[PDB]
Amino acid sequence: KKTPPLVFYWIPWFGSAASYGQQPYEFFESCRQKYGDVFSFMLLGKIMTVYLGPKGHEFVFNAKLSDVSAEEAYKHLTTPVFGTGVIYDCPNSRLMEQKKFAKFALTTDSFKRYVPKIREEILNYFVTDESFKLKEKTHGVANVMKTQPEITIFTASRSLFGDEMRRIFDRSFAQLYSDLDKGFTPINFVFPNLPLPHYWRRDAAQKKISATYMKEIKLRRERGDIDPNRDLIDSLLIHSTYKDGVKMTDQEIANLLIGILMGGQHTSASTSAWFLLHLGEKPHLQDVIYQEVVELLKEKGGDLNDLTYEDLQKLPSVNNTIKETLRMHMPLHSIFRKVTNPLRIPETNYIVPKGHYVLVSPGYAHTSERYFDNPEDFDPTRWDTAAAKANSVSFNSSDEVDYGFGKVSKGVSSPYLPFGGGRHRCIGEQFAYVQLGTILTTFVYNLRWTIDGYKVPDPDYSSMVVLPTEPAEIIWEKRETCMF
Ligand code: HEM
Ligand SMILES: O[C@@](Cn1cnnn1)(c1ccc(F)cc1F)C(F)(F)c1ccc(-c2ccc(OCC(F)(F)F)cc2)cn1
Repeated sequence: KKTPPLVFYWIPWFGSAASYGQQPYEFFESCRQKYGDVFSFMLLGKIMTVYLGPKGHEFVFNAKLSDVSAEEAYKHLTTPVFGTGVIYDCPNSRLMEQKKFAKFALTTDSFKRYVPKIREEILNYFVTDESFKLKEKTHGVANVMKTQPEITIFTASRSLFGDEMRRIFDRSFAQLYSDLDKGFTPINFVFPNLPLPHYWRRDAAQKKISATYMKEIKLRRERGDIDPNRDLIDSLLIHSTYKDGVKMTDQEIANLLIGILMGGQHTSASTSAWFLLHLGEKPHLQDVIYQEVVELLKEKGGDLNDLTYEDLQKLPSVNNTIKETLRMHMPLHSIFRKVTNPLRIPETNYIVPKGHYVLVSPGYAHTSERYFDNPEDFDPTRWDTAAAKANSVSFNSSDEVDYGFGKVSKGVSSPYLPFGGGRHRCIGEQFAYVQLGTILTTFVYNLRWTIDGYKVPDPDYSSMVVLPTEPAEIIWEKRETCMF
């Protein structure tokens, strides 16, 4: 009957890019107050159709394969970074199965092993990195936009790839990852390939790192066994065959490893950076966690080195802090699909034309007064309440569906959806919690920190993930239990 209201703009190309780009949530809210929950806005020559709130979550996440395409929207963002033939550079059925393959490395039995490895890496960083140097220093300053991206790549690599990779992680591979990371930008939506050096370094890093992985894949296939059913490389060695019998090439497997690492490390880097800062602003929250962790280990007759995956299950303060950080700082502010066939928006007369892009934003709801009281207050204790819990469950469907990587909720109508929903749902949620939880406990047990200001930095929405604005540091002291 009707196409959704288009948000007025003056600049013929730019559209609403400036405002949407600077502050996505504010922009959405201004648009909502004028037009309602469903509106369109022009962006770099593309028409973005937004559906705010839980009903929007349903509309986009649970949209039919035949109606919208995620790979149409993401191809240019990721393919040049990860490599060809995986993730968005393949049909959806291939993606579904790749997710299934990777999930075999993301189970409890693996996690139980990952935890000490992830802690060890953190501890090594504490001793060797100039931010900490805990054997020499007693006070210090940590730029969390340096420490967290680095710790996250060390812990994730050690965990998912194993010790060998950790072993070869010298400064040469450091440059590559930096060269590749620098190529992982929203600029790829607009400029995926250019002949200025930055791209050259990126393409070259992709080839080099994937080759490295390929070598390790082949080497392990032949001889390797550090320990049983350890990791992601083990998993893909075994689980590399599609349902039609087609098998991933070792180059494709390598490329999938890059995707998984890059996504996981980024989302985790930002999340840990954010909860270090927010905890700095509110140091008493640190002491709560500390108290909980220390009592727990006292029960146990142990020290931090005794802290297990199972222990992480007994620490609600840790897991509430991560929830709250993902509420206030979802790493993805926007999630796109391309409209491939005219969508009718149920409970309306609107029709979304083919060629539009549909945009869903759980972050909006996360940070909206409509769903969360005092949304801009960082309070992990809200997750012990009914209201918050109610915001985490989907009213309409408690039934579950399997898209090919295991059963997920059919219902996505929850205001709080940090890990998305439906077909393209995250598979890294539990791993993220294991990694972030270990990071958080290892920090809190050894250190206490504050921030210089009275406020956490403003978020930067121009990055691949929502990162803290550039000056972002914590000032740390040692806790009586500091291991060094
Ligand atoms: C705080 C941590 C993380 C957050 C907040 C997060 C968030 C998300 C979100 C919102 C999506 C849905 C994207 C969409 O619909 O377009 C997603 C998908 C995904 N995430 Fe994550 N993620 C996190 C960590 C990880 C980790 C650690 C891994 C890997 C181990 C991972 C791998 C994936 C994969 C494979 C997808 C699926 C993409 C698709 O099917 O199209 N994520 N993640
Ligand atoms: O969804 C990602 C990120 N992710 C999710 N979980 N972990 N990582 C992703 C998915 C699967 C992967 F294997 C690797 C990935 F990194 C992704 F595909 F790249 C992804 C897609 C979209 C976005 C994104 C979406 C919207 C953005 O807005 C910036 C703009 F407004 F355009 F300026 C900026 C970034 C970021 N990463």
